[PDB]
Amino acid sequence: VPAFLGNLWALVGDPGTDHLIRWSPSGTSFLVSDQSRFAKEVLPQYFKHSNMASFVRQLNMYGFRKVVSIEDHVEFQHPSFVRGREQLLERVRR
Amino acid sequence: VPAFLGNLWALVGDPGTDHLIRWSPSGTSFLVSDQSRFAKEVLPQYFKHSNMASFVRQLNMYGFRKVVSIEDHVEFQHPSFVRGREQLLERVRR
Amino acid sequence: VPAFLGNLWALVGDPGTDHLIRWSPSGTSFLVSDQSRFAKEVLPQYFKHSNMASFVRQLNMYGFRKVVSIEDHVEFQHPSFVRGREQLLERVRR
Amino acid sequence: VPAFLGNLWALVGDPGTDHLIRWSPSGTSFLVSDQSRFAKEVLPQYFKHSNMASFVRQLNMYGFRKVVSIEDHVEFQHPSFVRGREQLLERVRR
Ligand code: NA
Ligand code: NA
Ligand code: NA
Ligand code: NA
Ligand code: NA
Ligand code: NA
Ligand code: NA
Ligand code: NA
Repeated sequence: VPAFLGNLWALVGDPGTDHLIRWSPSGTSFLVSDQSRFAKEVLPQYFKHSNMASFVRQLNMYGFRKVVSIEDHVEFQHPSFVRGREQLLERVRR
Repeated sequence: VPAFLGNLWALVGDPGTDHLIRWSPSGTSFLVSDQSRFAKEVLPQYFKHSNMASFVRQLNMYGFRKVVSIEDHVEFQHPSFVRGREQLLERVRR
Repeated sequence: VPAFLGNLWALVGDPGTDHLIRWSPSGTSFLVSDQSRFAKEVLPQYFKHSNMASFVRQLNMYGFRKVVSIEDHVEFQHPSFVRGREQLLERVRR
Repeated sequence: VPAFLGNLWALVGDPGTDHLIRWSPSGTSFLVSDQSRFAKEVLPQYFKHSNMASFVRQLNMYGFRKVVSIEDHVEFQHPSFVRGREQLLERVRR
């Protein structure tokens, strides 16, 4: 598992960051609920920058997508990034 | 499980429809690979009409979302609609 | 996926065999609820023998285990044989 | 979620206890790798007693089963106790 993904897995699932980034209820996507606080408070700790565009570009490079309504709270999804599915994470690729 | 969801589960999971509507590799979302052909050919088999707008409105009413690139086919997701998670399907609500 | 496992996956999940072999409610194990009928009616169709000991030996060769009470209905489990987890099935090995 | 199950979920999932109690690779069962040391060392941390018999009786009362070879460590399973399946845990009942 690439370091970025291992750090992302830990970060999403950590209860100490859930006020800003957390799994969805079923774990098949994850939410960043306050992008500005996330980029200033959380991204420094785990990725040593504060640039939300940069983090998003790295998600894009691993194939993550965005979840939006059919008709701030941003929601990301990757088919192989699912809470608890540790072995499935090995299928995320650049 | 409301009949809409049971029908949708069967439609998505049916190998015979996978050329037009299928689970994602991990089963946490589903893909419609061509909306016009899907509505004409496969929608009636399971839903007995051919109106894509009606179908998508129902998805919206059950809380489905779309999955789009971070930056014709469509991908839909619901936290409680996951391949194999039959009991979880009981949590999808209007 | 080895043919035996592909056939086993299809067999367990098939609604037309659920009266004799079926997934548990959450799909993390599966049950054979009438071993004699299963071996006489189901195993011929899918594995061209009627020998429950043989089928069990093949499960044992792929690392399947039995689920029993802490203190007929036989229940089998393999960590990588889970309803809906199609990609995980690729990790079952002899 | 009853306190027993919340404590068990935390105990199993804690990396700091994985040398004695851990999820299986796929998370559909959990393993206790040495019962005597587990009861003396790690059980009190999460349950505040050191009585393996009491703990196993509680597992039985919540419907947990053992996973054994088809033919000292122990492996326990419950259809509704699955790594990452937080909502499913609400289905475990006394
Ligand atoms: Na978190
Ligand atoms: Na999981
Ligand atoms: Na299909
Ligand atoms: Na599943
Ligand atoms: Na079946
Ligand atoms: Na699944
Ligand atoms: Na642990
Ligand atoms: Na999960």
